[PDB]
Order: sequence, then C-alpha cells, then structure tokens
Amino acid sequence: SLEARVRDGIGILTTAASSMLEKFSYIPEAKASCYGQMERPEVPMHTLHPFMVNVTWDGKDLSFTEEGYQVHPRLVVIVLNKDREWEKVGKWENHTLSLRH
Amino acid sequence: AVLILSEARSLGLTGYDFFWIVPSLVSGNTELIPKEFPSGLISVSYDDWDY
Amino acid sequence: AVWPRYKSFSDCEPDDNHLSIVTLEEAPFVIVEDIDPLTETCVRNTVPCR
Amino acid sequence: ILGLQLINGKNESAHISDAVGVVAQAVHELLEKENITDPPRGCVGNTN
Amino acid sequence: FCIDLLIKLARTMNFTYEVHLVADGKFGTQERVNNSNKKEWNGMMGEL
Amino acid sequence: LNIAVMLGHSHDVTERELRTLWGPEQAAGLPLDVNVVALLMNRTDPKSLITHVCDLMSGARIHGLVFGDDTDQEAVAQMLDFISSHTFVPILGIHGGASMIMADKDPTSTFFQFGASIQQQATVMLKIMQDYDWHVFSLVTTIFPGYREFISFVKTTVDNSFVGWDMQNVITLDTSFEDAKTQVQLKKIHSSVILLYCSKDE
Amino acid sequence: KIVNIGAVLSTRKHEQMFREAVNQANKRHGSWKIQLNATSVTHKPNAIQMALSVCEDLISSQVYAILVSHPPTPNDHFTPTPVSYTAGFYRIPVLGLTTRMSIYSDKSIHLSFLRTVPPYSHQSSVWFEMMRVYSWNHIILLVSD
Repeated sequence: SLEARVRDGIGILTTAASSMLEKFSYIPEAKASCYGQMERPEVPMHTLHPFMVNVTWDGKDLSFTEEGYQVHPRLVVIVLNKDREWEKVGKWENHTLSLRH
Repeated sequence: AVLILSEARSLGLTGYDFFWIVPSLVSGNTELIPKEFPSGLISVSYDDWDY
Repeated sequence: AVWPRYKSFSDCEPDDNHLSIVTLEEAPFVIVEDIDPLTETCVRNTVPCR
Repeated sequence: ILGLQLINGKNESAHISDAVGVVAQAVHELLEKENITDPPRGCVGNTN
Repeated sequence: FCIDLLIKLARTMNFTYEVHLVADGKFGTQERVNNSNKKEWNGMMGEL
Repeated sequence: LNIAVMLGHSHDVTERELRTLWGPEQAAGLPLDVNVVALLMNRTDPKSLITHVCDLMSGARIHGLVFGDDTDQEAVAQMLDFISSHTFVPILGIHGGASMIMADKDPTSTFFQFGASIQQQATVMLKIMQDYDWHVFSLVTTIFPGYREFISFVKTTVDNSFVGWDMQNVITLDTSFEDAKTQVQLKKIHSSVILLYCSKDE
Repeated sequence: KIVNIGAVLSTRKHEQMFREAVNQANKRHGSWKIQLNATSVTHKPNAIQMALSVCEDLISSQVYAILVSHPPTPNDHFTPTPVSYTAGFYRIPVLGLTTRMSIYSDKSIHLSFLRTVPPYSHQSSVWFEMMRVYSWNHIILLVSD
C-alpha cells in the first residue's frame, strides 16, 4: 500500500544519509539554485550516490542495479474476471511462483 | 460485384493466389471493364467472338 | 495447362513462395503414371507434373 | 594521415532550406486525410 | 589415415600445419555450464 | 534533512491523514532527524514539473524527493531523469507513470524506480506458461521501443531449455492497423497462446 | 488553414534566412488551404531556462514540428537534449540539422528525433567500401568507448 511505499522510500533515503554521515561529516546541503546564471558544476561528483544502493531496511532488502531496476522485485500475476477487476492469481517469491489456481 | 471486389481489395484476399470466379452476368458487357476488377478473373460466357 | 500466375492489381507483394522445378524420369526414384479414371484428379500420394 | 570530411558540414542555410521544403511536402501530403487534430495549445493545461 | 589425407591436402593446397592433439578428449557436445543458466560447446569442438 | 513527498489524487486521497509517514515518532532511532514536507498535485506537464521542483528547491532545500503520480504518460520518467541530471537532487518515484521502466539512464543520473526489468517479466511469463502446459504460442510485437530486446530474450530462453517449446511464428506487426498488410499476417496465428507486447493504446 | 513551423536557430541572420526560406516555400504550393506561418527562438545557455523558453515561446503557438541546430559559439556542452525531450513528450516530431553524436541515433530514448546528416557510422561504412578497392584484408580495430 502507498503508505508502505512512502515509508520505505523515506527509510532508504535516511539510511543512505546516515551511511554517508558515518563515512564522513561533510553532508552537503544543496546547490545555489536550479536555474539562473549558474553554469559551473557544484557537486564534487554527485555528493551522495554510491551509498544509495545495496541497502536494507531491517528485514526486506532492496538494492538498485546499475541500470536503475531492482534485483529482488515483488512482481505479481493478475487476471480479469466477470466483474471487470484485476483480482489476483498467485504471486512471485524468492525464485518460486506458487500459483493459487 | 464491383462494390464487393473493391471492398475486398482493401483486405488481404486479393493477392497473387486468391483466384476469383464469376458468372456471365457479372461480366455481361465485355467492353465495359470497371476499375475494381482484378487482373485474374475467370468468367464463363456465351461466345460472341466467333459464331 | 498451368495457370500463368497473373498480376493481382498493379502493385502487390511479389511472390517468393513459388518456384519452378525440373525432373527427369528414372526407375525407382521418379515414376510417371497416367491419370486415374475415377476421381479424374491425380491419386492421393502423387504430384501433378507437366 | 588519411582522414575524412563531410562536404556540406556547417552550411546551415542549405540544410534549413531543404528541411523547410521537406516539411512543406509532408504537410501537403498529410493535410488531405480523413482525421486531423490540432496540436496542444500549450505545455501547461493537458497531459495527452 | 587422417594424417595422410592432411598431407595430400597440404601438398595440393599451399599451407603449413602445426598439428596439436586435443586437450579434453571428448568429441564435442553442447552442454549447460555448471552453476549457471547458459550452455556452451565442450570437447574437441570447443577449440574450433 | 528536508525530504519532500509529492503524490496526488490516488487511492490514498486522505491528504490530511497522509501526514503520518514519519510525521509521528514512528521508529526514531536513526540519527539526523529529518523534516518531511508534503504537497498535492493534480496535473502533470513539463513546465509545471519544472516550476514545482525548482520552487521547492529554491525554498526548503531538499536532499531528495519522492515522486509518484496518477497518470499513464510514459515520458514523465524521462522528464524526471532530466530534472535530476541538471539539479543533483536525488529524486526517485514509486507509483504511477514515474515508475514504468522503458530505457536506461545516464550514468550521472540519480533517479531510481520501484520497478522490474523486461527480462524479469519475461522470465515470469515463461514460468507461468510452463506450469499449465501451454508450450506452443506465437509473438505479436509492435514497433514500440525496446521490442528487439524482448524478442531476442524470448528466443534465447526458448532455445536454452529442455521442456520442448514450439515457437509457431514471430510477427513484427507494423503500420496502421486498418490496411491489408496488418490483416494478411494477423491471420496466420493458428496457435492458442499469444504474447502481445505494445503500449496501452496500440 | 494556418500552420506554424518553429525553429531553434543560432543567430538573427539564420532567423532571417529561415523566414525568407519559408516565405519562398509558400510560393510553390499556395493554392489556398495552407498558409504556413513561422516563428523564431534563439539558443540560450543553461538547460532549465531553455526548456521553459521552448515550452512557452513555441507550444503557445500550436507548432507542427520544431527545427533544432547546433549552438554556434560553445562546444557540445549545450547539446539539443532539452528540446528533444520536451517535444517528444507530446510526440511532436523535431528535426535536427548538424548534431552528430550517435546518442540520438537510437529510438529507445528519443522516440521522435530525425536528423538530416549521417551521424558517424557511415564513416565506417565508407571505410569498408574503400577497403576492398584498396585491397586490404587483415585489419585491427582500435577505438574509444
């Protein structure tokens, strides 16, 4: 559910921030402005980035691959019915399907 | 006939191998060929070339 | 004796699944027979050759 | 050293003229069609 | 037999040979590599 | 930090009650307590997205944004990548058009999505085919970008197992779906399972 | 009845040339129906201001296609990416003129971007074509990545 999604996002962002703070106490705040007369680069490379992947949240893990995907998603397989609504049939798991019907 | 053949042209079934066949009254005037007939129609008719 | 494959209208896909084939009679390999009286088409396990 | 070079290159005038010609040809071809709808009125206002 | 055939072929053609026996021993087959999800050619066909 | 959360007009239409993710103490054990600022957006467009994100940046300096919308437009992901690349703001979407994956991202980008690649979806599809004994089928893919990777992956997976699949034919169906060309090669699908791949309207 | 063809050119002289060219093109097939007006925007630095400017100054006039070109003064640091993204949001086709980088050559990202110059690989094509004419077979390939 959406609340779980936003909670997980806040968690991963905070964990990345804590990891970067533990590495060093630099913690850059932000840039001067999104637009305007600014043209020179600001971030050293991208401030924080390599600590945003291979992170966990005390239980379920989620690490973003180099191309932007996940590595352990939560795909499910769904099907319409006579009431015109995707209900559910089975799900995915570690590497197993385990269909219901 | 011309309407149906034109409508079937705007569909798959007027290719190289889709041989059509029509009676005499579909081709009853000889020298009044419409545009929409294919170039492979086969039609039987009372002869008017000889006789 | 064979349908000359007339052009469809003016511009259709040129045929690429029709191709002529030659053959010469020999004793156990290719045998040429006549046409069956009943069911005046060729027999079931046979092909029509001009 | 055996190099290479495009003959026209930075000749933006000829490219501009030819692009305008091609777009004019395309719009003349297209505007005689069964269904035609105008482009969006602005960036802000719709997401279609 | 094959050595004589190769000698005749090399004499008729124009090349030189450096015959080396196979390392594995198997004639050659397609097989799925262990601890993976792909497959490859093993045996003498592998060196091809 | 000043993480900003931005959704709009979804099943979670509470809005006022949406201020509950990290709003209360929850699990306040990690150091560097953060401040969460919410917003509600109905419509999405390039200029509007640019203005909203830039205005948020100019005000409460965000160290990362969490997006998520309701519309089905596929290019909002590209617009978000473009925003993140030239602003150094770690944006990442969750639900909606800002999540569907279609193409890779520039190495300098910092935009991540809660999604799954085409390859994982293809693997699950083949697995669900194999369980119910439907190993005979045919592909029907349009000219939508990324179709070549899908075709190649399915072909390799079929040619790398032991079950005994039988790919009847691969159709690259293209051009307007009214003409004779669409109908001639859509009539040859004599199998019983079809594996369409296209956008929603197509 | 009336249509517009905007462009993102380099300098004012190119704008005058574009206006003269479109006026001349209006002379060939002008049997009523089409009027084919024109608009004008010059390159700008940065990227965000560029996207805002293209949105307002072009899509406020119901363009049918945009025409982009390489920046005159700077190097490739100002590639026409923002215009391509903004135009491809609505699937309005955009035409490039002198941008050869082989990154726009694929349709996966830039769905609607067709140019009028061969990007770089046709150099390899002509290399191979001349290779047989000069009769060399064994070659090596050294290239960046």
